[PDB]
Amino acid sequence: DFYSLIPSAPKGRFDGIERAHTAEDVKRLRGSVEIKYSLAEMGANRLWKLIHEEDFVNALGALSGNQAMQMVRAGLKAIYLSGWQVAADANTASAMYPDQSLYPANAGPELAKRINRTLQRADQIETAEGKGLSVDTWFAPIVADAEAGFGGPLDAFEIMKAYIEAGAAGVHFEDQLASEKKCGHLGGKVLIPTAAHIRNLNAARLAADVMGTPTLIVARTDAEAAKLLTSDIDERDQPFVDYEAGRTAEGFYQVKNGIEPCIARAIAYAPYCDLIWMETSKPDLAQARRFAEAVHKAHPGKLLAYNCSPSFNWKKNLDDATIAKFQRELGAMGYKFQFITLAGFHQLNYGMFELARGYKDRQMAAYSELQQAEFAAEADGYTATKHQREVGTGYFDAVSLAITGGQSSTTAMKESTETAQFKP
Amino acid sequence: TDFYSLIPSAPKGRFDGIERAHTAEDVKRLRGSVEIKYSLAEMGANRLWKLIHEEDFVNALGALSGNQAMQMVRAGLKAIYLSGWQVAADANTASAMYPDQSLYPANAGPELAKRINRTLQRADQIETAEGKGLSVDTWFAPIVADAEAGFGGPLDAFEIMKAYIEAGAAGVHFEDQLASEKKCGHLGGKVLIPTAAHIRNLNAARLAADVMGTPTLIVARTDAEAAKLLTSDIDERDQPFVDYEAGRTAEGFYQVKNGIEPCIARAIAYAPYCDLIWMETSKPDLAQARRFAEAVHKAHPGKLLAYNCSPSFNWKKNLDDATIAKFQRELGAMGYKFQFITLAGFHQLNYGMFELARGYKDRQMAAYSELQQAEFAAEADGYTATKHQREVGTGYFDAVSLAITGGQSSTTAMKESTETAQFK
Amino acid sequence: TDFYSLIPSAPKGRFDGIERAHTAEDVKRLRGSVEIKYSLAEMGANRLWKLIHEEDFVNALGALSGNQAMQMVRAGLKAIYLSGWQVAADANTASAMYPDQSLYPANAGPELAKRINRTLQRADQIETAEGKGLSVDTWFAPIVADAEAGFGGPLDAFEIMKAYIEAGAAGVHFEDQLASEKKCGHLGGKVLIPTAAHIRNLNAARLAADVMGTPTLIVARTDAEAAKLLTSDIDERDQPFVDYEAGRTAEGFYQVKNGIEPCIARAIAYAPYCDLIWMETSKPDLAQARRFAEAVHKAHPGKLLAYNCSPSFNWKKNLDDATIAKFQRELGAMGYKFQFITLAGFHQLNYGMFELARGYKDRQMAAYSELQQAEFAAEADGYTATKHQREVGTGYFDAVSLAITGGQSSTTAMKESTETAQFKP
Amino acid sequence: TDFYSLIPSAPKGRFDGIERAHTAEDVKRLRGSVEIKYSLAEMGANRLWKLIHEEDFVNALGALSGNQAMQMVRAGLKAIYLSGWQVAADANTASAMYPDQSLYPANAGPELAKRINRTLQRADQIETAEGKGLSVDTWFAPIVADAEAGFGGPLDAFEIMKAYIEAGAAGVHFEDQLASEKKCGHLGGKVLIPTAAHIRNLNAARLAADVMGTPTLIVARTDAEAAKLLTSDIDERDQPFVDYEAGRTAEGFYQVKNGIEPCIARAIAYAPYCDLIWMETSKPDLAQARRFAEAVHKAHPGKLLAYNCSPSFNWKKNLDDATIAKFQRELGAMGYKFQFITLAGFHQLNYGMFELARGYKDRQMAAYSELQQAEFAAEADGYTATKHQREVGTGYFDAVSLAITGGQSSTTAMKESTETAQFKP
Ligand SMILES: */C=C(/CC(=O)O)C(=O)O
Ligand SMILES: */C=C(/CC(=O)O)C(=O)O
Ligand SMILES: */C=C(/CC(=O)O)C(=O)O
Ligand SMILES: */C=C(/CC(=O)O)C(=O)O
Ligand SMILES: [Mg+2]
Ligand SMILES: [Mg+2]
Ligand SMILES: [Mg+2]
Ligand SMILES: [Mg+2]
Repeated sequence: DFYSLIPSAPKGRFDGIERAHTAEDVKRLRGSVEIKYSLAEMGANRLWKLIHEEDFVNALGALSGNQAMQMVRAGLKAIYLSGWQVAADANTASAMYPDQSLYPANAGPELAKRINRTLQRADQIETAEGKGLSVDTWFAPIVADAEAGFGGPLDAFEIMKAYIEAGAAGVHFEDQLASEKKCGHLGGKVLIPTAAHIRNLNAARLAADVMGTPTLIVARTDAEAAKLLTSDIDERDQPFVDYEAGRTAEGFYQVKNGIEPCIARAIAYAPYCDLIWMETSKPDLAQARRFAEAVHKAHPGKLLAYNCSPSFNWKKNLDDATIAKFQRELGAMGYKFQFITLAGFHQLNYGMFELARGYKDRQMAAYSELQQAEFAAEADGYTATKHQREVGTGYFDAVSLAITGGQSSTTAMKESTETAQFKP
Repeated sequence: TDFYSLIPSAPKGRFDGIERAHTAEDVKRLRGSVEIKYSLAEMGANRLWKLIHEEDFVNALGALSGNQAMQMVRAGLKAIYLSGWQVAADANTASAMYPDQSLYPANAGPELAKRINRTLQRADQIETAEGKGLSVDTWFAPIVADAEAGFGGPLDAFEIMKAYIEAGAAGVHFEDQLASEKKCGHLGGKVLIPTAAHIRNLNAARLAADVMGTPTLIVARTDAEAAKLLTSDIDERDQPFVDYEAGRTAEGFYQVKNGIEPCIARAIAYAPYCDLIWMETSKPDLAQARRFAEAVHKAHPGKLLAYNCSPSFNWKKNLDDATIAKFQRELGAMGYKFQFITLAGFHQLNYGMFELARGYKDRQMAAYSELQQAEFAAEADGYTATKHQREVGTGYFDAVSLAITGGQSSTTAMKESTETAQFK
Repeated sequence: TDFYSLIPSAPKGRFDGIERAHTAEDVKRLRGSVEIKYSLAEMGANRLWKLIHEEDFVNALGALSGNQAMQMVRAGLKAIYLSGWQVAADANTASAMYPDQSLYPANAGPELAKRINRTLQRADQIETAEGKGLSVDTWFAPIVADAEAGFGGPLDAFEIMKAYIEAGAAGVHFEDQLASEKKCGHLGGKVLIPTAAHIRNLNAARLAADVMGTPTLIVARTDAEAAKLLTSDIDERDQPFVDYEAGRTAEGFYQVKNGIEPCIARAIAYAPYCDLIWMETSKPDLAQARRFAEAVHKAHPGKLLAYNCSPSFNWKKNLDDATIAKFQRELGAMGYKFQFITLAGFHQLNYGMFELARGYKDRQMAAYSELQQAEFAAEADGYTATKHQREVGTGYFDAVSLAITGGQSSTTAMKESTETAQFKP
Repeated sequence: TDFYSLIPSAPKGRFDGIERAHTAEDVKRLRGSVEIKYSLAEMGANRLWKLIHEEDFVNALGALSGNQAMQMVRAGLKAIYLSGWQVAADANTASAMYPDQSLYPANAGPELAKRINRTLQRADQIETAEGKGLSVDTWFAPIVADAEAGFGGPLDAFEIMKAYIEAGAAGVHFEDQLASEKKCGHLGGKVLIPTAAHIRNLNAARLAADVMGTPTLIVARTDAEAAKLLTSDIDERDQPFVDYEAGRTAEGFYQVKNGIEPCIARAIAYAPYCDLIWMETSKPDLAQARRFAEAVHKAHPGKLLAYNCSPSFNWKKNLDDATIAKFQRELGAMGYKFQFITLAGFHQLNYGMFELARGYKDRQMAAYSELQQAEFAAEADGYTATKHQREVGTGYFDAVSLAITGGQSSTTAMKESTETAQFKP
């Protein structure tokens, strides 16, 4: 069966999960040798534990390894990897793009590798200091964006494998047309048929199976706002097609949007994913409850995911008490993975704009204020004021000393200004 | 033929007082047979040259991403600093976190310079397409970039200089450390190379700029204020600082008397082979900065200087508020025309995300809404990234799509976006 | 109102007969506020334009590495072909071996074009420093490169076009396949997009060249000879070929009647929006090539055409030796002015190393010495890489070192090399 | 106390005779808190360890691409060599052509090792999915890879070792040259580092493997046969070879008496800290190879040695045909159990494409059809790449598509391909 093919999968991991392929297909397609993907195994099993043990798992979108390291240091238990942020400031074309699948398909997995490598160094630093870790683990699970798979089922298969090699714990795929892909909160989205998205989800599961990892799959539907559909071939989509409207010049069908096609698609996708996610136009607890209840009528207890999107104007949509309870209330509905997709972008850009403005106005006064804020945050667990230790200078000092039997004349920390000027 | 005919964009006087070990005919022999233009490198170098002569001083912050650089320019800063320390920490081509020891691959700095220029390019495209003029003097603020110790010998310095020119950097700095033992200026264990050996690296950088045909600026850095080791006493200019009583180390290094005296001697020896001179210092000391400038200007009147306002200093520990507030202005009057906070982008990024993540853990969406409200508040001072879809170019690419389709595209993004509906 | 003023290096008449969906004011609006030069793209596009109008025909081989391209130029070929199939096989930015289905990341083709131009650049630097003139007309032979199906929609085609221009490509080809189901021209299971949709891709590529300011050539390819599937019948130009009795597939694809007739129709529709037209074919057939050329020229007299001399054909199975020998010459006379063997680099690389490895297993150094002697024997025909230290620039970087050091370096490489000692004539 | 528990896949006796500067507690302190497996590195190192103790000798060729490595394995070679010279020439992460002087970025060699393993993985997937067993003993032939002079100091050697292990290399070689003046072994101007300094690099590499938990092989290389310069005389083991009367060069280098004697002394000093020892030589000379082996074996009986069968030698100028034919066999009996032609991939690629391009210029499709017919004729000896669609995995991805769709995909590629139609047996 499939548990034999995925040895690290915990008991019950695939309860309720259907597959288009067989276990014999997996053995036929996985090659003749066992290659381990340790960070993917550990991350997927830790993510599986967390979303079932916590009241909910909340995360922020990280655009760099350092951002992810501070998220874990502050006590967050998972990391979100946003394709929007990859497009904006962290992709393999070295360009700034809007969120339209314009960057090359390897960019997401390359960012996941960067994040895991930073977490790996943070763990090496603390392990070498010999006083225990300052966190439960540095290897918080990464839930990562595979957009619409960058093409067809074989493209979804490849990006899933790439994320697994990079050490991602879960990967999400959405029912948009890859050639017209959009941020969930932009106009002009085009859906693919329900069956076509199920093929991408099955492609992602086959990839995890042939890699031997229990990687989580998140199915996302964009049907709340999308008014276009590539094809009406699937009888499940036809009730929503406005036939009197005719097709667009591109050949797209026009559909009725809203929660109703999201519920239908979510229920159809449920056997083929581990969590379900519906993009929404507004942060709306009542709408979130309606979606959860409808999904759970067909699929009791199904795990759900919710994008707490910065594309919403929060204090305009909601009062303060609702903002404060929002994630707790979603958690009780069954949204066990909640994430702020663009948080890293907004933090990075705001923080540097304000520092640069203060620097232009007051020069070193502005920077000393940041440094003093850093000092004040050390009581709350912040450590990066001592930047030489933070990036591993002490760790590599210890590597050098082990190589040289203690005798190297060129170690870094002893006579550093960090040691001299940042003493506790 | 002289060097001005080989570098067509060089302004009058660009090379006054500059000496070269090679000839103009060497440059013709070594540059290939076809003219290749490096437009951004030309523009940046000439803008940097004008700025450092006309401004009281040019101050910059170290940027670790294109978005950080974009906000620096938007806030009104006139130049961008590219720190090799930050490349090592969070932005290199080995996708690892490193201490500042030249551990990452030699292409990483130039790759980051290219990312920065690409983000600025898109920022300029967005505003140009909107048709209301630029909100900045120029988006292409000159980049002064870190080439460390050249990543080997003179040929390696030659190659990294060319790579930075291709990436569009305006100025590049090289230091007199041993590449195999390179350190951050404020770490211990630095090893100097002979004065003559660093002059070879600087000549290699100048030959690279000459054969690329660009008036790229060269900054010569000396680490002799703190370095206590030297690879070889072969150069008679270094022998007066060698502690021959101490004998050599187990690795064969000579021990040297460090401090401002060997910095002054090396700076005066380097001066004809660079455009700015930089001495790393252990403390932010205006009296020491004045003594260095006065000594250099005795031998080379009017020589432009650079100064590292390093986060490796504990600023309030060394200086009172009045001295911090006047620090850069007083340095500028001494001749320090380029001043930069090397690790500013690292500290801003890590502090900001630690504090957001900590608040998010404790209070979930209340913490994010506080950030969003701060962003809205900053718009009166020029911040724009709250509208993140515009910021990354969604409106620009909407305009591209409309030009392609003669106006008939059914799938543009901004019109029905939540940004348009919720961020007025 | 003039595009020539937006493209300073375009020669007189470059855009005769070329239509654009966008205006010159659109270009000015979308190109940013500063002029960035793309010198190798300018030089290559203009050299390619001259070549295809002055030579009887320009033939090329698919190069999968800079070294392959260098030897092509050294041997006297005037252009270089960059194959996406070979990128997928052995030279892509996912570091994987892929079949030809647009599975690799969209930057891989431009990155290979940059590698090729960098190798040619070093070859030119070596000979320029030696001071005895070049051994070729130019090292910077124009590169015609594969943008497959644009890797998505028109904006993706726009982006890969810009990337190829930055990398210094001279011409770029785009095909009317669905990128999510893209195939090699000679595989089954190809899915066409509507005629109008491919015209949008071609216009996006022209807009990219325009905003970059370069007269880069655009090649339009149709896969309609063999493709039996089509995403949508929305375009009335495609409806005459839709098999409505067969119905749609489970994916919703329309089934179409493939062959020469839809190729001719699509080619004539694409012609105002490209510089060369190319139809993939199932066999190397001179008669079919003439029929396609004649039909296109009935609508667009003198239109430049391109032809894939594909290794996916079994050549001696299809043709006798006399027809093989005259094949490219006859095509050139019909108007096929750019002809290319797509997978030549793959077959040369894999055949050559299989045979060397087999001989090495059998006979060890005897097999390698046979290669080295063959290299020596080819020097009379212009081969130089036997002296591999010179070939990769060791002498050039010696000259760099000597200019840096005033002539007095203890660590120059060539003087005491075994190359200088053992490879003298 | 024990290193075998830290390296779980290490076979019994793997570290016999091996000394370490560091302790087992150092490894535990420096390796992080989680077990990460490096499966290809384990399998390759253990297979290479087996091969060099069971074969008469293991011979290899330098591969510059995954496709080259795939054909080496298909032809029956049992290991793959990865040359930094070839990385510099045509396969590095700066996308430039370089002479062999450590000019490219330090990640380039490991990136090529990853490419090679990925191609081999696809080859194995193809044959596994076809269900008829493999056509080779294994597709995962061990890779022995070039780490040059470590790209800096001991910490740089530590990092490049880890990168090769992540990429799945089986063994890695490090040489006693100054990284800032690094040369190909057969160029002039080499500069040695002190004996103690190279031992520190070797120890850094072993610490890297220890913390990664892999039994990766380490090859120590000495360049003292031709190097006439030395950075420092601080090590008393080097002082007997320093020409003190000559003084230091202008750069501060000591001048040394080169030849076999400093190679023997350095090799004997390096032996506890590596698994194989390699001395670069100026000529392919069996007598010098025997003198070196006999002297190393007087101090370290049974020590395994490596030998570069370099294309930088003019083989027929140095040696008669009989000596060429027995060369590797004779070296094997002396203890040279890993033998490799460093630049074989460069010479095969460049010679093959020059001769193809020359014939194409002269005779167009006749030249290519000759290659294709040669390919057909090589199929009886096991060549398969004439069917290029199968070779790169098109049939494998067809099977993936059919598994995803339960047999229903309309867009599979092989059934109606020209390969199936025109390349039938
Ligand atoms: C752009 C979306 C996120 C996504 O991944 O679609 C948003 O606005 O949060
Ligand atoms: C590490 C230095 C900067 C540098 O580039 O050396 C510092 O502490 O500012
Ligand atoms: C795979 C084709 C080439 C192409 O680019 O489609 C062939 O067989 O030549
Ligand atoms: C350049 C050498 C090989 C090496 O790796 O040094 C040769 O000529 O074989
Ligand atoms: Mg996304
Ligand atoms: Mg630095
Ligand atoms: Mg192709
Ligand atoms: Mg080498």
